[PDB]
Order: sequence, then structure tokens, then C-alpha cells
Amino acid sequence: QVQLQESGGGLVQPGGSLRLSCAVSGFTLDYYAIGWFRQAPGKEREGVSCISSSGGNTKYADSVKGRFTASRDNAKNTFYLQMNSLKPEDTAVYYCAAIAATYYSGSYYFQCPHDGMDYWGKGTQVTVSS
Amino acid sequence: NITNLCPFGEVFNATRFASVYAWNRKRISNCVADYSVLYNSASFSTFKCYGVSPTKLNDLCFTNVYADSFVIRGDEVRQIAPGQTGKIADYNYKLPDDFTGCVIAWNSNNLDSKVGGNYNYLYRLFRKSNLKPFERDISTEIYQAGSTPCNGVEGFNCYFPLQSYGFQPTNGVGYQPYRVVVLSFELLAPATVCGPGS
Ligand SMILES: *[C@@H]1O[C@H](CO[C@H]2O[C@@H](C)[C@@H](O)[C@@H](O)[C@@H]2O)[C@@H](O[C@@H]2O[C@H](CO)[C@@H](O[C@@H]3O[C@H](CO)[C@@H](O)[C@H](O)[C@@H]3O)[C@H](O)[C@H]2NC(C)=O)[C@H](O)[C@H]1NC(C)=O
Repeated sequence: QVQLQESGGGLVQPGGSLRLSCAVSGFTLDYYAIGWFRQAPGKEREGVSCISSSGGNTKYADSVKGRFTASRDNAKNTFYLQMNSLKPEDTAVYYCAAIAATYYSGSYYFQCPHDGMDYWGKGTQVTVSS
Repeated sequence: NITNLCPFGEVFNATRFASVYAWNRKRISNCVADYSVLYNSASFSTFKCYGVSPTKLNDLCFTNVYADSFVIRGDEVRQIAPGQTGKIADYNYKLPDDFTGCVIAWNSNNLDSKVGGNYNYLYRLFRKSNLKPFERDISTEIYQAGSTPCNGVEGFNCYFPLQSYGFQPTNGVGYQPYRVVVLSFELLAPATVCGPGS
């Protein structure tokens, strides 16, 4: 069991920026992956970012690529999502989620598949409006 | 007469168990089996049958008996039943609606979990369509989940289709590892798998 506490977010004008934090507490695995997802009104929850417990293997949806950057604290079990150049379509509830990494044939894979995530956070509201 | 004992201990007391996506099947033949020393064991979390009572099975003979064994999560064992859906039943191990046999499971947290995570048990997360009853899939092709097609490389909409459970002894009971054994009673060939009741 691990627990995920989201922090950050709120209301911002178009062109603004934000930084989401997700603190990971409890019995963590040796190798896992943290993913950022978001759910906009009238749409299904979508993946936004994925990062390894190492801090690497970052991947992003082509809809936030170049604007969002996922990272990890080097002295803490906290994962950040820096969101730049926000547009009104970025308005959603953002969720942090944890999943085990996949070990197969001597190789590790760090993915954040929606249906596979093992632990979810409560989510935090992010509104980009004028 | 003289007959070999069906090697059920090689199935139930094995130190190693297969992943559910690559579920292991053992074909048992030419032997005698007491199906109630199995049923009358305090071992099992789950012992349901969809054919005939274990007491009735020590009467019948079958040409072949299959022992399918694998490991899944606790809250996943309910999927190993006819007419169930879910990641396991749809993509890893599927029982037919006309299933004639028994599903047996027990908690194996003490043996299949370790501190830091046991990544060796995997299940198939993605598949274009559901498995047909008793089919097995060990493919590892990249699954494209979005509009973008991937040419064999893992992307954001393109996943490795397998997923490690990450079993830890501190997990909740539903996320803990359970070993499952599915016995299928096939009747085709000579019926050389029987009970001790004839
Ligand atoms: C697998 O092995 C067990 C032996 O105990 C193991 O159980 C596993 C799950 C694990 O706990 C491991 O650490 C244990 O070593 C077999 O069960 C044993 O079977 C024998 C007889 O075959 C039982 O002894 C008998 O007990 C009865 C009643 O007490 C007496 O009337 C008999 O004279 C005889 O002493 C023993 O109690 C069983 N132990 C348990 C815990 O069941 C089990 O049969 C086997 N599984 C299969 C399918 O082969």
C-alpha cells in the first residue's frame, strides 16, 4: 500500500503556469512509475504524463508535449508536474497515480496505463479561464 | 489393480507458479486420484466446482484431466469463473460458460511476495479482443492504444502489453498473490484417470 497526496493547482489565466506536486507515502516498491492524468468536463479521463521512480523515462501526450514537464524530487518521494503556457482546454481535475514497473526478460518498463494504475490520488482542480 | 497416484502434489505444492498470461497446463493421465483429500484440505481459500461434486468425481473416469495453474491478485480470483469479465478473464485466462470442472485457489502471500516487490508475476493488460475459452497468449507485441501507430516501440499510447503485479507482503488481502489451480475433466480415448471408488 502507498498513498498519494496531491497539492498545487487552482485558477489561472490563459498563458499562465502551474506546478502540481504529488507526495508518495507508504511502502513503496523498488521500481515503480508515477503518472499524471486529467479529466475535463464532458470527456473521459486522459493520461498526461508518466515518469519512472528513477526520474527518467518521461513520456507525455502530444497535447501537452513541450508545455508540461514531469520531474521528481531528489531528496523526497514527491513528483512534480510543471505546466506552462496553459490554455482554457487544460481546465480539468488532475490526478496523480502510482503503478508498479514491469520486469520482463531482464528489462524494466516504466509505463502508466490507465486501467493498470494501482493507487490513485484524490485529484486537484485546475481552471484556466479569463 | 496397481496404478500410479495422479501427481497433484506436483501441481499444488510446486514452489514455482506460472504467470497468468502464460498459464501452465499439466495434462494428467493413467493414474488414480482421490479428489476429496484435495477438497477436504484446509489449504484452500476457494474450492468451487461447476461439473459434479468432488464426491461424485471419485466415481467417474476421464480420458484426460488438465491442471491449469497460475497466480493472480485476490480480488481477481472471482474472475476465474464462467461468464466473468475483467482483465484476467478477458485477456489472460477464460473459462467457458459450459465449464465442467473445479477452480481452486489459496492465499500465497507468504511465498509469492517480497519486500520491495516481486515483479516476476505478470498479467496481460491490453488486447484487441477477448480470449476464447482456454486460449493462451504469450505475445509481447506493442499495443497501440491511441490514434498514433507505433512501429514496435513503446510510446505514450503504445504499451508493453504485460504488467507486473508488484506483490509485497504489506499489500491488502485483495492485492495479495493467490495461486489458482483449474481442473478440467475431459472425456474423449481410454479413460485412465479415475477415483478410488471403483
Ligand atoms: C502438499 O503437502 C502437504 C503437506 O504439508 C505442507 O502443506 C503445504 C501447503 C505447506 O504448508 C508446507 O509447508 C507443508 O509441508 C500435504 O498435506 C499433508 O498430507 C498428509 C498426508 O498426505 C497429512 O498427514 C496426515 O494427517 C492426517 C490427519 O492429521 C492423518 O490421519 C494421517 O495419518 C497423516 O498424518 C498432513 O496433515 C497434511 N498437511 C496439511 C497441512 O495438509 C498435502 O496433501 C499436499 N498437497 C497435495 C495435493 O499433495
